[PDB]
Amino acid sequence: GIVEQCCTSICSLYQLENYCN
Amino acid sequence: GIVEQCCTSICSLYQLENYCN
Amino acid sequence: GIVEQCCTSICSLYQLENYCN
Amino acid sequence: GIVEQCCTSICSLYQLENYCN
Amino acid sequence: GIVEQCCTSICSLYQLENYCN
Amino acid sequence: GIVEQCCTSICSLYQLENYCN
Amino acid sequence: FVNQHLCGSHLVEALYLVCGERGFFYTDK
Amino acid sequence: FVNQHLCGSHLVEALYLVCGERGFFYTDKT
Amino acid sequence: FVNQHLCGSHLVEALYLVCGERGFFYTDK
Amino acid sequence: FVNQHLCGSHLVEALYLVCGERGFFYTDKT
Amino acid sequence: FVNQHLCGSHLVEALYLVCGERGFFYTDK
Amino acid sequence: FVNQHLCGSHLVEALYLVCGERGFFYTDKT
Ligand SMILES: Cc1cccc(O)c1
Ligand SMILES: Cc1cccc(O)c1
Ligand SMILES: Cc1cccc(O)c1
Ligand SMILES: Cc1cccc(O)c1
Ligand SMILES: Cc1cccc(O)c1
Ligand SMILES: Cc1cccc(O)c1
Ligand SMILES: [Cl-]
Ligand SMILES: [Cl-]
Ligand SMILES: [Zn+2]
Ligand SMILES: [Zn+2]
Repeated sequence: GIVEQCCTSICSLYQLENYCN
Repeated sequence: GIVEQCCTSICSLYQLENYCN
Repeated sequence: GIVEQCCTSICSLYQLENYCN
Repeated sequence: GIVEQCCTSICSLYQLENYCN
Repeated sequence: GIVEQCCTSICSLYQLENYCN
Repeated sequence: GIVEQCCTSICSLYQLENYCN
Repeated sequence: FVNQHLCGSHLVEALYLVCGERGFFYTDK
Repeated sequence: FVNQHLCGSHLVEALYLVCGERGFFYTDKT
Repeated sequence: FVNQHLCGSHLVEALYLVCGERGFFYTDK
Repeated sequence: FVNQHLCGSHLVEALYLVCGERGFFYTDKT
Repeated sequence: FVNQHLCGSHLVEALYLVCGERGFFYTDK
Repeated sequence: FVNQHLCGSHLVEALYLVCGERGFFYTDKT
């Protein structure tokens, strides 16, 4: 999940963008 | 929508909660 | 206090609302 | 008030600090 | 500037990134 | 740096202002 | 434009708090 | 509503959103 | 309406920083 | 872009900024 | 005035994320 | 003014509020 990917770890733009519609 | 509804006139928490899930 | 209740611990809406005027 | 004063014209920190305590 | 450019019309991340460094 | 001064430690106004232009 | 993009900024943060774990969908196009 | 720690500005804002027209009082650490 | 509710959002966060421990009262009705 | 942990409202906002016109979906903890 | 000071608030936070370590300069006077 | 750690966006914003018309420069970790 975003949370577990980008919160508990560091997340890139591309990674942050996997969650756009 | 939420934008038309909430930006134009002030939405409360209970009116925001309609846009949940 | 709010701080000690809702910061150092987790705080509900009802709890968060004890501090409205 | 702070809303009339600060939203209408840009308030600094020193002008915000009047609304403290 | 960024204010004239971004406040007036919606700037994306790629348009914000011009104002970096 | 700001980060190391005001993030990893606590930073005053005067200290926070060393970084204005 | 901006006045509804600056407003969306506030909306989504208003909906993170309210919705919480339930989550929300933020689109409209 | 979130089941989370709300500190600092995230509090004041949550107060702000949660209280509305009523308004509020923040004292910080008491 | 919104333009002074979106503005209040910024105000109160501006006052948390400034006021700090002293705290503040945010009403006006 | 920052190489940082983004949690809570800092996420939703980063999503918001990163997605734009497209929009997004936030589920929180999955 | 306010509508471009409330907007600057959003801009700089938009630029912290984007710019990251590189940093940014936020002036215009 | 708060006696707190100010990190990330809470910094840039505090800079923003604290500097005003002058403006500022943020470098992050130096
Ligand atoms: C909480 C909030 C922010 C912005 C607009 C609204 O209608 C409601
Ligand atoms: C810091 C700040 C935010 C919004 C309006 C103001 O007048 C001042
Ligand atoms: C992200 C963002 C916020 C405010 C105005 C803009 O043009 C862009
Ligand atoms: C109202 C609106 C427009 C464009 C994108 C969105 O996520 C929402
Ligand atoms: C100016 C104003 C109106 C309504 C509620 C408030 O807290 C402040
Ligand atoms: C556009 C503008 C005006 C005043 C101060 C600033 O930092 C930026
Ligand atoms: Cl705004
Ligand atoms: Cl935080
Ligand atoms: Zn935060
Ligand atoms: Zn705003």
